[PDB]
Amino acid sequence: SIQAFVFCGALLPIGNRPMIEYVLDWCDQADGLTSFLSLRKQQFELIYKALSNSNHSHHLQDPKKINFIPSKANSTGESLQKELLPRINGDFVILPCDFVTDIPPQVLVDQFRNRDDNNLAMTIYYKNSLDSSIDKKQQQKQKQQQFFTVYSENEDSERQPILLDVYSQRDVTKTKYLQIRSHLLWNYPNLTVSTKLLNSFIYFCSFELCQLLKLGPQSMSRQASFKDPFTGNQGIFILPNETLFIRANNLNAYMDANRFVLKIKSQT
Amino acid sequence: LEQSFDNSSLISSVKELLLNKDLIHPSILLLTSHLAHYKIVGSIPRCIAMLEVFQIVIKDYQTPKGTTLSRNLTSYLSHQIDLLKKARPLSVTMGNAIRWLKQEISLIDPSTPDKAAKKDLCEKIGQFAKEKIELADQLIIDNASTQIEESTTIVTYGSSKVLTELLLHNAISLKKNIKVIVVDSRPLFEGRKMAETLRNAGVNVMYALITSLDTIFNMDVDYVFLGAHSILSNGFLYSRAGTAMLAMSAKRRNIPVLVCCESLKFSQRVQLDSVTFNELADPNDLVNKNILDGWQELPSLNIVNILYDLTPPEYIKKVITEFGALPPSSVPVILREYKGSA
Amino acid sequence: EDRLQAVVLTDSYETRFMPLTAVKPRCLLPLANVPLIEYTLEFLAKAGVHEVFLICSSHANQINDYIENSKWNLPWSPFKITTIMSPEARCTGDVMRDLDNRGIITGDFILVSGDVLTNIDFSKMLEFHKKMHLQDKDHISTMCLSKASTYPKTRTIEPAAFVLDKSTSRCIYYQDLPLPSSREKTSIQIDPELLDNVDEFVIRNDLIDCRIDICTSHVPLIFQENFDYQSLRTDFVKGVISSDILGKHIYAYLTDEYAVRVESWQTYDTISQDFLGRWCYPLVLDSNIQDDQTYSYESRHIYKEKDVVLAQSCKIGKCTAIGSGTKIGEGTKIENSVIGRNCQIGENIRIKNSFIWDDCIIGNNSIIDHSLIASNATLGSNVRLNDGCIIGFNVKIDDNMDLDRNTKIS
Amino acid sequence: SDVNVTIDTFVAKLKRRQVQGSYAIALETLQLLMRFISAARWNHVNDLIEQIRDLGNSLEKAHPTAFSCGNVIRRILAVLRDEVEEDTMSTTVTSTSVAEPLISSMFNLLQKPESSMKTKTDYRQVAIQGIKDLIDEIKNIDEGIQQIAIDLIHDHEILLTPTPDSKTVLKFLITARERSNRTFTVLVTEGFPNNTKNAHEFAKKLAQHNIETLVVPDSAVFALMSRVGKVIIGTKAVFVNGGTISSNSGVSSVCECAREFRTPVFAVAGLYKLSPLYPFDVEKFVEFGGSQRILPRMDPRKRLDTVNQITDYVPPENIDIYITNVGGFNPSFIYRIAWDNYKQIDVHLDKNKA
Repeated sequence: SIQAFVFCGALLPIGNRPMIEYVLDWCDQADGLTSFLSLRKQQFELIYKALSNSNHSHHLQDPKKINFIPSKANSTGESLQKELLPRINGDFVILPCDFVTDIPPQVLVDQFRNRDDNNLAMTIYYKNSLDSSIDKKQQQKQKQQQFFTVYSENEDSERQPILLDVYSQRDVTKTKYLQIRSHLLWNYPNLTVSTKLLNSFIYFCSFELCQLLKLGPQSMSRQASFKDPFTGNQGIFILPNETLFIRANNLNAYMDANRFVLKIKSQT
Repeated sequence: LEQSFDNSSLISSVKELLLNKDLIHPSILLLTSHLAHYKIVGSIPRCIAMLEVFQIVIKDYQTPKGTTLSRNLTSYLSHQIDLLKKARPLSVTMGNAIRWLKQEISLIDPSTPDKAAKKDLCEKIGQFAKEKIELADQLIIDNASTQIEESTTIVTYGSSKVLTELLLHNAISLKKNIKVIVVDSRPLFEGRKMAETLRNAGVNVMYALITSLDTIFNMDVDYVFLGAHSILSNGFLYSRAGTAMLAMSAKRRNIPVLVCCESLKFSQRVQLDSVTFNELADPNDLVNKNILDGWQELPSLNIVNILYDLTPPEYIKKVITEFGALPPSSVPVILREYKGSA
Repeated sequence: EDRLQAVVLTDSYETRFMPLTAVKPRCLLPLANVPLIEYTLEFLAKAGVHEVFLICSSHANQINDYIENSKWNLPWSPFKITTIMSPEARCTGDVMRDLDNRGIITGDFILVSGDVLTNIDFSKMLEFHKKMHLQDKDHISTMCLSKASTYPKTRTIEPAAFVLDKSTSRCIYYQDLPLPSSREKTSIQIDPELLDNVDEFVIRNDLIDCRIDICTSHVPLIFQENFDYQSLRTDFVKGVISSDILGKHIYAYLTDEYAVRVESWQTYDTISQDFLGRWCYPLVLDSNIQDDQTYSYESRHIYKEKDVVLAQSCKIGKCTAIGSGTKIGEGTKIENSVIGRNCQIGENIRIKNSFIWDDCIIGNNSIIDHSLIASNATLGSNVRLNDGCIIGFNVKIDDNMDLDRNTKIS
Repeated sequence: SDVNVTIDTFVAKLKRRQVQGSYAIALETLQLLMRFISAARWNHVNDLIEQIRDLGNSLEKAHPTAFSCGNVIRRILAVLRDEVEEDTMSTTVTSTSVAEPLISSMFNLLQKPESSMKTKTDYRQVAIQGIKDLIDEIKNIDEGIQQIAIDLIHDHEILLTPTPDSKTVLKFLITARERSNRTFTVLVTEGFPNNTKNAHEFAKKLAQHNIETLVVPDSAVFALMSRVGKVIIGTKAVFVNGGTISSNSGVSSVCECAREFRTPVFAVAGLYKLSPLYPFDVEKFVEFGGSQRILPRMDPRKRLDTVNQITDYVPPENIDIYITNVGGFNPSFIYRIAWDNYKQIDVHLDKNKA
């Protein structure tokens, strides 16, 4: 069934709990949120785990296999392909390094339930939240994302919205200036893209370890370039998905996690 | 309050369970998730889909230590049926399969090493729907085709269950001329699935709504065929809501009406009133800022949505099953001769 | 607010209908037994206008005499009607600038290019345009378009792809989508420098073009000195938004229901059947306004006038339309096709998906499929047809003539 | 003239549905009619009926299926068609007044031989009050409705209407709860998908006056018909058979389903909702709608066909009573009220008297 997996890549945790730990019991808060197991690298685990294995009367069944090579020593796209053939059990869920939230994944695995659209991966994301102001930092490093934003107002078709391609600043907007293949436009041709869409790295997954074996998706680094090719005829192949929401959650990507915990994440 | 059919307690709106004593199959929650949020079934689609998850869930046996496989699965499978009862109460297409399945739980002995437990059950429960459904539907095909001439019309109601395959056979596999009249109703537009399919099949389809029903009958029209949900012991057709209004009108407008059905869709129970034994389904559905909101919290307002309703058997002219055709008063004589006997 | 000016221009698609159009304009051609001048004119009679301005770059003499035989030269029409003669090949926009050099047009006014047909209200379009006035002084216009939802790639001649704003619906850029059967030219380009103050914006395809735009009189003066623009949206709506002029906001508008414009015969194939069906609600055929017709409605979309001689044993199928002066014979078949007024139908002819116009005599045993026939073109015996026969005006056809696909004969 | 363009914009008012309903078009065809009365120079009393019969044929041929405008012009002719015979025999000496309103209509065509002295102007001003008394009748038709229907209906029975788009019973069931303090309920269905705009509007205002109401879907109305034993139908127009031209959608088959359970079927109609014409074809009065709101996908390549209907017709065998301002009446009695308001000449309202 559902399986967890955590990636990794100042380091001192500010909000009175370890940075690495914030996805351990948070993804398994109640019954429902129970995956099969979670996996992690070493990351000097003795400080982390000895406090993480405290207060035990709760059947904390924690197996955790350790590697070292997909830990910024190798690209986590191609290196993960060999790291799944003993790891496969059923459906997959990956986790980013230091994710935080407010609304629990109990309603996010509810989004994984009613997925009879023979999907292979849905991606629950969110944009930027309400920031401070016109900041005293550098310019807006905007990840220009290439996707379909709002829900489909059409029955039976892309009933959750679709991520189509994936790019950012400095790759296309500074070389080819936002060019899109009109061929990949032809499937669901009424798209909407945004700029503040924070790649939440959550990435509900499925049995494409049985079906990644054809050539073309095997050269994928960064774990998103599978619908970045249209993968069709010059019919269409399998489909991705994407989901987001309105308010009342968190995450962190940048060095602003020092100030995310200051005024936004206060706990009482 | 004078009829008090709002206080007819055939269903509630209870949800939100958390119990984990049983090892609940995750995929059978998906079946209940696929029903109650947006209904995607007829009755024999359920009888397929209820069987689709049953072959999977028996394959994960998980038989405990001091318990015979005859002793646990009569609790294990039946505990998962109550998950469906929270979503949607059963049909006879549900009902006749599961009591037949509970026979097969009981007729096994403590001898199976659980490797043999697949194929004595798997092909047997496969030969159930191979015989009771599939080639049962094959005998529907030849029987209805000889009762239909070329260049005529068919009036159906809602999404059909078996006569979709009958209309495919006479339009394509026999190529005789035919015009199709599919009518469905607010809220469940399940007849549009047929309206997609038969014009994808390339045949003359005239879609319709039940409010405009007279002007269909004011044209060249005959051969009203119907889907079904169960047949009462009298001859009443317990079927989808709005079936009887065309069944009274076409019988009033002296053109015959048939009900495509099968022996699996018979029943031992009997009644003669529409609002006695039924099911309500989430009164929010008949709304779509909307026009009104607040059937709750407002004084003197309620939304009903009848799912099932009876038709008098005098409206039905001929009842066709896989064994053949029969007049509608002669329904319960198969209950002593084939159902549990054949 | 008041004084709803307008500008009506035909005569841009003479390239499109060249086997026809040698004797009469495209706008004079009968859609359903009646032309499509008045489809627009009654639609801007719904607009509540005060004056129009015609453009007749060709066939100019046979325009106004039809208006002299219309109700529009008779003083209870919503507008007085004015025409402007012109020589041939006077393209769009250059018709505007010479009219702008004349400069009659004041304030807001109505661009109708091509020949349109719709059901959209004039009301909710216009306060939306006034909402742009209350949100911007550097505004340009509001381009109302429909949503061809279930069908991409069957907007026949040109596929148009639009990118616009989420909130303000400001059209970001236009780039023409290539031919969808051509799988080669697979790239669009939108320069992101002008994408500053939107950051959530919608890029679509299914906005079917109808060229129905209304705008103020300032933007043709903007269009005046920029004399190197030759089209409406192929060049000008790009260049006004591709950063060359600074701070100019054109909007579009989407509606959830019917609006369309004729491009080819394939557009003339579809929307004729859509108008013959109830897809043109409420603008329906039994209204009988224009040549004050006598059509009576019957079920399965039957449009019969009076004086209709229906013979015995001739089945009339769905989606048909029959004028007066007509006589069908025994054993014929009428299905899914309009029939011209004042015509003759012989014995055992299967008219199917073919738009036969007025004063046509069809010989016996000559079935017609996907083959519309213009005025005064009779036939003979055993004249078999197929797809795309767009045979023209006053064409004598002898016996036994079978034809091939796309027979554009005259 | 100036009245000749106000009729043209009224001709324009009746093309593209610039007014709807059986109420407002009758007031507005009649206020506009007084402009034609005040600017007419007939010079003979048979010219003035010629001044108005072509105007109706400039109106009924312009749009047939509206009738609240179509029956006024015959009735306001009939008040002058009465007074032609008033000044005819009062001009003569021998048999000035017999004054019995009914002569045997069979024999009258079958016997053919071949102070206010004249006061020719009075046909204008008696039509000027003929303008006024018609509208003032229309303003309070509901008092003759409410005088007889609470007599006809009783207290403790569940009810049903298929016509939420009837401002009569929208206003009537207020005072049917208010003055008469009878408690009951009303089932209400939708005119799908057209009166469901007003069907949700209908029971909400009745929820304000809290008459135990609940909305049923259109498919369920057979399944609860066994409980209810009384239905009322707010119609739009009514013809000489007692077959009435009803409101928009869904109401005919449920009027049929009511009749099959031997349930009495009620109707309300103003006196100006009468029409002296005959329903020759049912389908020439059954108006349809659009393919838009019955399925919105608009497929051009699959492209099935579908049928809407914004007029239902019922036979008089499916109806029982006519709650009117002047009493309740048989379905077959409708001629005698009508021929006390209309004449045999202008029912064939056409210049060609063929």
